Amino acid sequence: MDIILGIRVQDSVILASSKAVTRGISVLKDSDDKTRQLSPHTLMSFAGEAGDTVQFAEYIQANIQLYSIREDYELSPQAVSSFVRQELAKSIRSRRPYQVNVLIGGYDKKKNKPELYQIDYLGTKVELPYGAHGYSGFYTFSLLDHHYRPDMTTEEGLDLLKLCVQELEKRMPMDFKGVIVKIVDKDGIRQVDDF
Amino acid sequence: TQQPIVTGTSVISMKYDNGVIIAADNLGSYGSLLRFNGVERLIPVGDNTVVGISGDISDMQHIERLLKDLVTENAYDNPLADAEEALEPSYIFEYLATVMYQRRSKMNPLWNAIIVAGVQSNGDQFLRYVNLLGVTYSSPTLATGFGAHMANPLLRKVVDRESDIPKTTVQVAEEAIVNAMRVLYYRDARSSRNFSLAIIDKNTGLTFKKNLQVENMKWDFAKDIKGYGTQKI
Amino acid sequence: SDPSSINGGIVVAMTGKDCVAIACDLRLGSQSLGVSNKFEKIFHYGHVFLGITGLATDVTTLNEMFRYKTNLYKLKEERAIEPETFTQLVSSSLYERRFGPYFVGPVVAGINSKSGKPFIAGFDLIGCIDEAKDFIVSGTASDQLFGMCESLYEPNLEPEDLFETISQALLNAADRDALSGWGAVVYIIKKDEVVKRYLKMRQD
Amino acid sequence: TMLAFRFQGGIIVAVDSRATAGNWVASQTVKKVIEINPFLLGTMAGGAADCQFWETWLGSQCRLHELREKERISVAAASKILSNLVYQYKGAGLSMGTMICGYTRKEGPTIYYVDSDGTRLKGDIFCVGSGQTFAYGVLDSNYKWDLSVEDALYLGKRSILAAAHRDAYSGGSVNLYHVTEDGWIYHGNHDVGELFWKVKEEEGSFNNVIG
Amino acid sequence: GYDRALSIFSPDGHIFQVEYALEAVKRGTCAVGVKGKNCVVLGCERRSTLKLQDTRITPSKVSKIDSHVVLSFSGLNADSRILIEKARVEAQSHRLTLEDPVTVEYLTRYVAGVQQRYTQSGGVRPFGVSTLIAGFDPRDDEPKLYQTEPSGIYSSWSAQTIGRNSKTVREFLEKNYDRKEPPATVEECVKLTVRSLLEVVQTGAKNIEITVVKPDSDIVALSSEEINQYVTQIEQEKQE
Amino acid sequence: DRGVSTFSPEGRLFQVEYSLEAIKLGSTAIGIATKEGVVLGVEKRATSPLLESDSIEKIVEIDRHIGCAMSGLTADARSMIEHARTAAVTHNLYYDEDINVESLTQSVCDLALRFGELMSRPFGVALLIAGHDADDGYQLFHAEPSGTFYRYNAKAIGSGSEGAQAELLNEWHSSLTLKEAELLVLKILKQVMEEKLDENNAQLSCITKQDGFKIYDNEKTAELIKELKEKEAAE
Amino acid sequence: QFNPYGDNGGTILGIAGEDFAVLAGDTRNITDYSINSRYEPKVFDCGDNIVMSANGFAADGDALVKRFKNSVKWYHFDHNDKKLSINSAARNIQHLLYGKRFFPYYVHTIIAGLDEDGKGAVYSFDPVGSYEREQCRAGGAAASLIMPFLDNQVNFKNQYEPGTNGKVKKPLKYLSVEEVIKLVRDSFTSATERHIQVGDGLEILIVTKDGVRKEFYELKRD
Amino acid sequence: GSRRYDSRTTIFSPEGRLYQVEYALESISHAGTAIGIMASDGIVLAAERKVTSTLLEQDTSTEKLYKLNDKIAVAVAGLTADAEILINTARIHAQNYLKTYNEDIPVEILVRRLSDIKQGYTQHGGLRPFGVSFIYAGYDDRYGYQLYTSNPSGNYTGWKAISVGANTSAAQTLLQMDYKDDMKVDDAIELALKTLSKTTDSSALTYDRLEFATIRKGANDGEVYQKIFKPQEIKDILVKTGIT
Amino acid sequence: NNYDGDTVTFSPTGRLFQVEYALEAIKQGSVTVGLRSNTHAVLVALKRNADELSSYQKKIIKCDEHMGLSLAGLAPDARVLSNYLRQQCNYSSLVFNRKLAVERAGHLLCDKAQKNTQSYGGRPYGVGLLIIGYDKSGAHLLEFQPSGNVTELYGTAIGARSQGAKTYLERTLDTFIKIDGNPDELIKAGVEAISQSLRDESLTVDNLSIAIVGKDTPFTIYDGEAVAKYI
Ligand SMILES: [Mg+2]
Ligand SMILES: [Mg+2]
Repeated sequence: MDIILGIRVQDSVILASSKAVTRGISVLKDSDDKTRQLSPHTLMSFAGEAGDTVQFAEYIQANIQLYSIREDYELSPQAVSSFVRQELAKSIRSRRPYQVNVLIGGYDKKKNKPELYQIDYLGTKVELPYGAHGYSGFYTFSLLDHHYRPDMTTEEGLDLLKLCVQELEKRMPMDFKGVIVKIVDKDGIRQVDDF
Repeated sequence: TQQPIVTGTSVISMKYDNGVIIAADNLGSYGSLLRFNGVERLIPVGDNTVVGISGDISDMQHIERLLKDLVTENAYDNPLADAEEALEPSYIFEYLATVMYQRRSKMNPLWNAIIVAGVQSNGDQFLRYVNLLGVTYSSPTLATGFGAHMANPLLRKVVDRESDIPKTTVQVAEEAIVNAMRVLYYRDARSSRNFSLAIIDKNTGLTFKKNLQVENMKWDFAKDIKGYGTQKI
Repeated sequence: SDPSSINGGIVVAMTGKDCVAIACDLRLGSQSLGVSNKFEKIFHYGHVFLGITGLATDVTTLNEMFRYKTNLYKLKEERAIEPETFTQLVSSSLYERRFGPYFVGPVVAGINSKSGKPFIAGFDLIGCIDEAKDFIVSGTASDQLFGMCESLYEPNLEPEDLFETISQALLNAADRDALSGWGAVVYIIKKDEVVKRYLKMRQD
Repeated sequence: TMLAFRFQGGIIVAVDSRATAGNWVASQTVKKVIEINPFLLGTMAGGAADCQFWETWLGSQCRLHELREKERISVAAASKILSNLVYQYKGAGLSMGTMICGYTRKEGPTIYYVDSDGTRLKGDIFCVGSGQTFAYGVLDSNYKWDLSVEDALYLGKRSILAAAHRDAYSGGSVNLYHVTEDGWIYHGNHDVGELFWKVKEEEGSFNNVIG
Repeated sequence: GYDRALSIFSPDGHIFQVEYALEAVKRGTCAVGVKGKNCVVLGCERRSTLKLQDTRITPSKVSKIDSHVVLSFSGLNADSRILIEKARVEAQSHRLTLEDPVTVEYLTRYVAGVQQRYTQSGGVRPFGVSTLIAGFDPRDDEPKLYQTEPSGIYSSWSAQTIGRNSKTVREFLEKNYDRKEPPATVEECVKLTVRSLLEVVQTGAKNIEITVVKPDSDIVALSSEEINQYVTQIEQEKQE
Repeated sequence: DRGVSTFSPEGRLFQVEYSLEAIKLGSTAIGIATKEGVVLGVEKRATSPLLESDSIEKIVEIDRHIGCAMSGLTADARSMIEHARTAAVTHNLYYDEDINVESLTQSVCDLALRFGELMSRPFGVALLIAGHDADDGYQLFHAEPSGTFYRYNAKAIGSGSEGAQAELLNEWHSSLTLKEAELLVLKILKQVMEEKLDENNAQLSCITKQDGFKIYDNEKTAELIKELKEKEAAE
Repeated sequence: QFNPYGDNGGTILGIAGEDFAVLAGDTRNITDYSINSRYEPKVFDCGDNIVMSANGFAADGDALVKRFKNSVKWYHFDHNDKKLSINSAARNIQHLLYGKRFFPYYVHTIIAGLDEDGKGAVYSFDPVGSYEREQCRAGGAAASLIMPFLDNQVNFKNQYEPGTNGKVKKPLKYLSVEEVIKLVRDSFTSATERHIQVGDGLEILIVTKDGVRKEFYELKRD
Repeated sequence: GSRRYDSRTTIFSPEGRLYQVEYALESISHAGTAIGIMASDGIVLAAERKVTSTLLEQDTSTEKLYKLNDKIAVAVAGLTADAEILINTARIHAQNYLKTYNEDIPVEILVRRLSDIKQGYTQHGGLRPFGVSFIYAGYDDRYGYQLYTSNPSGNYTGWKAISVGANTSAAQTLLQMDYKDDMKVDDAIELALKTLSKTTDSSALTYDRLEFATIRKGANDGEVYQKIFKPQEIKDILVKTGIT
Repeated sequence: NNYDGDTVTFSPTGRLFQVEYALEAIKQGSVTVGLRSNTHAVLVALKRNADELSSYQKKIIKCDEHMGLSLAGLAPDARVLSNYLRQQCNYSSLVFNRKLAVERAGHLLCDKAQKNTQSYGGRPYGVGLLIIGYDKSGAHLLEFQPSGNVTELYGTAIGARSQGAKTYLERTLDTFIKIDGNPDELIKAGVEAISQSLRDESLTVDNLSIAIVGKDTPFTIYDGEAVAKYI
């Protein structure tokens, strides 16, 4: 289970993604970044079947970067999420579907609002204040149902996220080797190097 | 991929000093039902080759047509079609063997086991086997199906190796073949009494014998057999 | 495994006197896990309303598809599409995927702008039209909805009464289904006004 | 069993030599390291043919790169050609484990793990194959960044030995490589039949065995 | 499909369709490229026959292929969009597979290869476009400036011009540009580029476009007032 | 109009004969084969002084043991080179060995006549393919757009070809050294070139068994030019 | 259901000398518990001083050999009658086998000849193309019986010099053609005793600079 | 063979011009004049129907002004049948964009796509080009109100005010004279009609010989409305401006 | 004139000019001679060089162990047609385990060349071939023309000045046909035949090219010092 979490607060979106890469019986890596920057104010985390995850993320990344150059303009998070959903919805009826679940965290510079989209491999899109894929949600959703507010600061969002990770580290059976946390706001995307 | 429906049983053959003999019964079975009783499973090609086929009869009839068409095609723009550039047993066999292996490789086989018997231009005897898998082999004696299990042992008593071939006459070889066909009628539940036999000699040419019967059978001892153990009456 | 019951959800539609009503729950889940409580299953193309239950990706996909087709219809025909015509468009569109179907249970609702006649219809996942006078049901609690609608419904109800009947049909059916609930929305539709109400229901 | 780790003096690459077909030991003398170019190495694990065929094919693609671009290919681009290729064949049944190890000026010493599942990972340490766990046990517990080229070569050699001993499907001999700024350097074939006893005596380890 | 061989040899060994494509480039508005010590500048002519234009939305002459490479052109405008689109797609494709942005030489070689392909493919005519491709390679501070043409040949230039009256501005650049000491600063490079266009342009108002590209994806387009200051300074020094 | 694959009354393909005229307009390229190696040299011919001459790539590597020089519509050569490189590398993949120079040349020449109404016209470029293999040693081939290739001891193609070929007729012998061949290419290039020959407007290259294919530096060629001037002034 | 594969049995053996190489194989062909032929050649002269055998499913083995012989023919046409080296042949065969990676030739392939320095060479393949040059290799049904014997009697494995007691190994003295043929004959005689698919006859092909020579020996027919 | 009869539609002249494009433009120069004027608070589209008849059913007729989506419209000049082929393609393209990104297509992107299609017919395929020139009037949230034109060459440009079809030289001079940047829709309506009234080849400009449309933010609050004028509404605006 | 633009057009007198122009390319080509006895069949070819630095263009191509040809005209077209023969000879061996008959090889070439003369877009082959071979009916010599016409002959010659060699063979017919079991004498007759087509130039060591096939003789080509014996 490749833990990926997302929380949308007052003025930013925070994505947390596990660092472990386990192939069979061995943890091959403990510092893996399960995310790609699609545009300066849009970040996508991902989790699913080996190989497909990165292949899909980079394919989406390339397409959005192509759009940015062509139009000299950044697509809204809503527009990017719809593009991503259609690709997955197309994929599910293919010969060999992309087995990838994603979270898309973005800051809309037009509306001055943070936005978080949860999309599964079937192409099921939902906009949420907080989201998760896989078994992580079974612990974190109910925890966030209790501790979340729409007017929270970024620092409060990080403390709230630490509470999620602590619970996961206590009750989940796999050692996912901690998480890489990234914040998406009006100034762009930055990584929290100490977590 | 399919399953065979109307089938032909053993085809047996052997080399002798001046040529080759091949035989096969005239039955077309439909599972346990002995449905067709007048089926010719030896198909001559020219006056120097006989193809004996076992297995699926519908596929046999398809092969029969390929060979008929092969003769037609070889005659085209060929003034030496009845002489130097006539069809040889080796040509006919390799053609079939090519087809059989191609069909198995497409997973749509011709459900047969084939023996091409004949005599070459230089008088050399030709006897080679090919089946639905494209598997090929040659031997002084060749047999398909039940014949492989019961006929080969009898025919190998006559020609156990290559050096025994010049020592074997046509009368001795035909006698062995006819005996083997009787044994198969005793023991193969999908065989018939009626059969066809063909001889390809380098001197006397192709002799095709039809409407042969298994004769001189031993059954009298059956009367003395009573019960399955303890039954005296 | 069964695509039609992974996400869960329900839709119901009713006719009244010079009015129609269509309602849906708000849940979206992954089997036992509840994910979203804001997943509306009713859409509208002009004055024609469409509710869709089943696999959520197909629900979203079909909405986008019928928005596409109705927008072109309008540009060419120079008029909005009517419920009877839209119903045939849905049936056509679903049957063209006969051997690779969308796992959905659509429900059309609306009033003919010319005749003023109320109209509802339902479909199976491959196109078969169920044009009923009284009511149409769809979803994981369709059995429950059939029982509530068949007992509570009576013809020629006024808008404000029809609201109560359809709301109670939905609510009590949803409460007997594990995969339905988490909120509900009801549309009351008249020839030239449409009211949308969010219902207060138990959140379990 | 095959490993590759990064340290102060570059990269160590060590592999075993056994090839099996069930319980049958088919070969003890196979080359699981492919010299792609003077600065690139490839390791092989899984399907023998799959690894051999596609890694020699990889070398042809890396050569074409430096013909067109008048420049040596990077480890990143070389590893990605192979990973993109196997991804096309995903589901067909390919079985490959590969570490593309090498050096370039702009990257420095680099190791990429490439998988027939389509996985492509950059990292400092990798152990792959049926004996990876045994090699990880020795390598991890004795690894430091500041090993000497001499101590590092030994650790990689010793880690394979450990796996050749315990893993039934690993063994034969140890092939060693060292990769620096100036390319790779072969450090010999080491038969386990002699290396085991030598290490046991000198190191004082392997007390599980009667010797 | 339409397979007709349009580009073919003539008795004197010329491919007229390729040569007539160069005449379309000769008709196009003038474009100039000058590289300094630590920068490259792309100058472009805007014909003032078209006023009442909306300069916000009108397609600009200089196009970004990636964040570190730009492409200007002379010739058919519609044709240039097809090359620019293909170039942009290849740039992202290169980043995707090689995990590194294109070199300016590589991008030029691709665009030139496309142009060549259209000179010996059935049912198609050559592109009526010559391009100037400029930028800086990844992690490199050496300026790059390349030219392409309909035939498909390409080459690197210290400074170059294409389009109508390019013969005149090339004459200017050949005497004014020194290889041993190129324009050391951005100012000197832009000044020389504006000077060269002023030999041909007519009025120095909205007829000159300037785009400066610096290392590490630092690309900016100068405004009307900024360019007008160069035009003012050049002529005031000329009055002597 | 008329077919692209049409024969003339003399029995020649119009388009092939016309492409040969385009090659005559191209810049000069000279190749000389010796027992110590094969030398390839070209005239760069920059259209303007602002054009950075080092970007003019008219000599090209196909493999470590095969080089190539071009003359004519040089843009057409890019796909021919790409095919040659692929053919060379592919053969090494299939057979674990270097490919014969003749076999490589034959593979390139198979493209030549693949035109009709496949590509729309013949190539407008000639190639001098030089290389070495174990069987036939140091070799030089001339590949035309007709699909024909001749082996040569020495060969000149381009605008000054017939004048250069006559000069190669007299100068070539079977005991030429590599150094002698280098100077000989420079000598003949200087003779047929419009502009004065120097290290910037002319380029040398060679292929030897030991070092493989190498394009010469401008500093290395400059010395060979200076060595040439002195030896001509010596008598 | 149709099974496109079969098992024709047989066993083959390749040994490389200092200036020669042998490729041996029994002449028996079988299906299940029946004998098809007591003499059906399995090792072939493919031209250019190369011998080849593809053991397992005969139909696939015949096809592969037939294709490689064809490859040699076209190598001459395309490359000015150049001789195909053993290392180049091996690489060509890898591509023939891997070309059917997803519908394999169900055979164990071995080729033998001389390398470009004149030394003896044996190359061994798996069904899907992985190959390796070896000094010794048995393949087929009785390969498990024979290879251990060859490790012992050809590469002197587990053999040491008396008196030293395990300290000094047996030196790797080269083997003559006469010494190799003895090991081959003993290998097949032993395999015939304990493996039911091995017997009838043994045909050996010896390769030297002078060409390709054949030797035939009888085996037990039970 | 067939080569004998091939016109070769996609070739250059010795001067470097595309024959068929140039001749297509000559065709368009005889088509009814269409004018587009962009203001600060909206866009005007005016167009002249060609020599009509009294028996033509005008209220159900449409030959000049077409709707691409709710935000974008086009004025046609040239072959109507050719224009409808492209219009239906443009309508589909807008819907494809909306389905993909869930946002209305930016005006320029739609214009570029149609212009790229036209370009293709001039470079490959051996077919004749579309004998059509468009004036695109549209709105999006990036650039606001926008006017574009495309022609058979596939080249497109942006405008404050522009004319296509017949008498564009005369029409463009009149627009260039009276147009100002701070202009409003009501003033632009008057300018468009006055320009047609002077450039027309007819004796007098009447309601039955015109098609008219506006794109206004004059819709209740922050949104855009398209108004295709009815015959009676064109008659009223002709009286209001003082032409009839 | 007006009827020579393409191969799909008959002239008013029923002529195909593009085929006739292709035939002209053969006459420009260097001379080559073919002849046979009952036991052997021989090809002799005069190779042509570009200049003194150049090599002499190869004229003879091997098709199988028992068959091959010599060319005159467009060499690339000979490579295409010889490649086709190689494949057809090969198909006959792989499928039927049968060496391809020389007569049937001629029939296949005829039909391949014909398709190019009746279809629009393509062009006729611009080369003439002399095919020799030894099959089950003994030695054979064929003459191929790109019109499609193939002819079995005792001896012949094609190319420039080929009429001289053809007349010689017409006189020598009764002599060289009887040269059985003697390859060197049959080649001598071929070398003497091709000598009747020479002007100015003579047969040198790198100029001459000979090939032979027979009863117990595979198709082999002789070049260089291997033909010095016959000069
Ligand atoms: Mg979801
Ligand atoms: Mg036995």
